[PDB]
Amino acid sequence: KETAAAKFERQHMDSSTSAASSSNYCNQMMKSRNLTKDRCKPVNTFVHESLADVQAVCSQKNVACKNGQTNCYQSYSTMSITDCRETGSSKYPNCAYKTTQANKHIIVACEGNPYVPVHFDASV
Repeated sequence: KETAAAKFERQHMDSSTSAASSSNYCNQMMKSRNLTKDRCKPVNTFVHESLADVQAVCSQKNVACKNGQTNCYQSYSTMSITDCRETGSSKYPNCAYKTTQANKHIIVACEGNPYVPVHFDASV
C-alpha cells in the first residue's frame, strides 16, 4: 500500500514540464501514473511546480475542504496546472482524457509530520 503523501505525489505532481506538452498529455500521464489500471479515474489534476512549492501550500491560506474538513490550504499564488477529464469515447480499459491547461490557485488537504499534501481538493 501507498502512503497518503506518496499517492499525492504520484497522482498530482509533474515538475518535469512547465505545462502540458500536447493535447495527448492527459492520455499519456493518466496511464503512466497508474490511474487507468482498475478503472478510468474520471478527473485528475497535475501540478507543474516544484514539489517544494506544492508542499509549501500546507503553510499558506487555511480554507475549508469541499467536504467541510478544516485541513485544506489554498496557494497564495497561482500555479501552472493541467486538468485531465474523461471524455466521450472513453470506456475502460480504453480510457480517453481531455487535457486542459491552466494557471490557478490550488487547494490541497494536508496531514502528518511533516505536514504535506495528501489530497487535491480543487483549483481556483
